[PDB]
Amino acid sequence: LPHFSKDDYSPESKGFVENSYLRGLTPQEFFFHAMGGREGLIDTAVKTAETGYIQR
Amino acid sequence: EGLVEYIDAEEEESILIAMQPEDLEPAEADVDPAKRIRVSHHATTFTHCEIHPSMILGVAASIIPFPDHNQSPRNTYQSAMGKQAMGVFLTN
Amino acid sequence: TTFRFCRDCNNMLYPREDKENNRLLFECRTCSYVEEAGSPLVYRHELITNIGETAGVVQDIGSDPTLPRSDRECPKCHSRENVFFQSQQRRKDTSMVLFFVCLSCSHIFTSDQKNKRTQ
Amino acid sequence: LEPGHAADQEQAKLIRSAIEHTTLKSVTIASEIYYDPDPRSTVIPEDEEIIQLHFSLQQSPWLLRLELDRAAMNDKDLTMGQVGERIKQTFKNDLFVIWSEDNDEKLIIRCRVVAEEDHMLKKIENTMLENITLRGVENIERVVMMK
Amino acid sequence: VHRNPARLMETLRTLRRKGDINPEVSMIRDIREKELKIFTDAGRVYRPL
Amino acid sequence: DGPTMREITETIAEAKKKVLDVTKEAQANLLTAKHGMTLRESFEDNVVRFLNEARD
Amino acid sequence: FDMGGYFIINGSEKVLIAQERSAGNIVQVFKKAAPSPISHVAEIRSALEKGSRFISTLQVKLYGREGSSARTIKATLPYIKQDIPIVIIFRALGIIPDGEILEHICYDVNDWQMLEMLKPCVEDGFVIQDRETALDFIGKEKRIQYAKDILQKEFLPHITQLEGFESRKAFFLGYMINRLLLCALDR
Amino acid sequence: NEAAYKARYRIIYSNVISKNNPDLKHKIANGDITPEFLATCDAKDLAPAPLKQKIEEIAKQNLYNAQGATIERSVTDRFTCGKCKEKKVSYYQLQTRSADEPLTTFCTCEACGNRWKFS
Ligand SMILES: [Zn+2]
Ligand SMILES: [Zn+2]
Ligand SMILES: [Zn+2]
Repeated sequence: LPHFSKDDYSPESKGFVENSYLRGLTPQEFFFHAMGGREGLIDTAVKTAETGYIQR
Repeated sequence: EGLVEYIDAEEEESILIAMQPEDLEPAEADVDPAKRIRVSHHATTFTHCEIHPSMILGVAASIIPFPDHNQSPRNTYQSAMGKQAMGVFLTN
Repeated sequence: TTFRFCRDCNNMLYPREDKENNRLLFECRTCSYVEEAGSPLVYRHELITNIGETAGVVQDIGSDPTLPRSDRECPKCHSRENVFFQSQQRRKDTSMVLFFVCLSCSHIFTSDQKNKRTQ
Repeated sequence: LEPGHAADQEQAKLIRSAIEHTTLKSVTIASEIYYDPDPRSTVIPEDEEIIQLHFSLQQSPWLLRLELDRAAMNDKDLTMGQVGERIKQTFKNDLFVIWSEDNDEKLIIRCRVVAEEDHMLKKIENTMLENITLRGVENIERVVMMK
Repeated sequence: VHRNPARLMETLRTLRRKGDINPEVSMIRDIREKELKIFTDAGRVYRPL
Repeated sequence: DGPTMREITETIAEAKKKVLDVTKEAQANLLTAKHGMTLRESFEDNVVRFLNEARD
Repeated sequence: FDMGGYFIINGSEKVLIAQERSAGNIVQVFKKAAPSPISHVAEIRSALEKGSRFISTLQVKLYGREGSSARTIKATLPYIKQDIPIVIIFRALGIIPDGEILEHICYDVNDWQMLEMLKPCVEDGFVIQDRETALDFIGKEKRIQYAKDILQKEFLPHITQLEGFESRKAFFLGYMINRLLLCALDR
Repeated sequence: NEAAYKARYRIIYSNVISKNNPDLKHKIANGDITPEFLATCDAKDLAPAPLKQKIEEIAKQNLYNAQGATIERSVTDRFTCGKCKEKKVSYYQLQTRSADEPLTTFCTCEACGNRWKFS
């Protein structure tokens, strides 16, 4: 994120959410987390397309 | 009065940004055992700062309370239903 | 192979052989010019390539805020103002060493601990 | 593996290199075309000692020199002899070949043809990298060992 | 092209920050590649900082 | 339980250094490539494996 | 409380929806599938900001994958059925002397890698040697014209379609090729 | 045988020459034886040285380059197998179902090899 110094390989930047859902993510955490989840919601949009055909 | 600028995606590449205007500025000369855990301010190059993070959201989410306390996908659904709910779409 | 082009009709230079005198000659397939060989090396096809590089610092690499700072000390100037990065060789297998830079001299000093580089 | 031959660690690579398709192109480090007209001395220093050996115990003046990788000659076992030996029985009687010894700090392979020599000495530049096999089976690129 | 750009840059930036160059328009300095990217294009999403 | 929170915090931090260590130990070219192919590829597989190990 | 922003057509409140698309007039390089004669490519979508708005793409290819001999750099122009070696074009633009061409492609002579890369290329256009023929092999007398236009109104049409700017254009074609190779050379 | 022888012888021778020488020377012386032885062886090594070392050492790097990556994974002490009834299993969650049910979580007995879902 532009809120980071170039070539930073530390965990808090490659996407590691340290807080518990109880404390609550941070801007960065929150954002990555997203990218992360939103994934399934996709291989489900395409899987669904071919799945059906096989099934039949 | 040049105190804020309009930075796109491209011109965002070549800059640094502070999350909070405060916390991410002063010096380091204790910490709440309840709060979350934000990293640090290991840099003194900050070209710009974020007004408030919340603004990364869109209409939808903006309404969710504490979206920062739920599995990302939950908020993705809730932002597809507040559209199926009822209310006062105008007053006329 | 640092090849060359002629004069006057400035193009490409193709080699030909001096039978009688047994020697190497370059030439112009457009004009007429002909010049003597520079070396017997006419071609090289490097397959395996050993590349460990640094990025050409435009010298203003102290103004670009996107980079991190370090408090180490150069081998000569001994300043404490750096700004590292990595091998701009966008190759997978590349290593993960750091190339710092002095803002008060312009010296490229690694943190390596096996090989030794002056380039 | 075959019955017994199991935990025989080394026995492993011994076959790896007996399968994993290996091509000259995989072992080469360069290909160079030189102007050496004296088949009894190479305008190249580092090459001397070689030549001297192949004459104690017609052609063309156009040279083609191939330095090879040492490190790449063990991973998949191999010996200069073998290598060239193959190149030689590849074109046969119509292209002179030579080669340093497994002890030289620089392994190499010199050779000349035998009416446009350069042009034809490039068709044989490729025909030497992609249609030439050494040890292995075609199609099978990489191969590895597992416990 | 343009030689010493360090100044060519902070001259445009403050030229913008006054309102002489539309605050919309974007200009980027890719130092490590020696390039000056300036845009006017219609369709660039942009926030405010 | 209050302590089990701190006990976790540090259990996270400790897992950060166990990363940081492998960070410089790879910025100083002292990392065994590993059958894991690619030094970099071999770097991650260690970091990840270190943080996950921490969450669980 | 209504915030407008919409329309009102044949009664109903209609909305015009944000249409995202691939930006324009920019150079991008792409790697291509293992099973193909083309190695890498640099693309630029050219569309005049105001006026008819022509959308002709400029393709700068790169035959010969990684390894095979004769890695030639060719490019495609609108209304031209075949492809063309960046050279012919370059001479077609009024830049006959190679090495000068290489001055349009290489900005540092201490970069023998890239230089080397073009050798095989110049060798390709060697069958030409003057701006006359250059425009010729872009189809006598009749075809030699057709090309002049295309390279004005259709070639890298952004920037300008006018006339007296063969220099600014070339420099770009180069800026492309440069970029193009910078990738074939893992940089 | 033849030559063888031659070769052886030669070669050786050659060787021686070469260187060785011384040785050669021685031769011587021685024885023879040686040778023878050578033849055978071869021787060479033985033868060769002095190469022996290097040539012999070079083989090792090649052994190395022959082994197949080890998927390393954690084992949780509150997760159990259906056969090898042991608390050494790994997991990874994915979003199999729509945004109303969330997290499938697939298991793998890292020792006996059974896999399964939790919903
Ligand atoms: Zn000439
Ligand atoms: Zn210094
Ligand atoms: Zn199990």
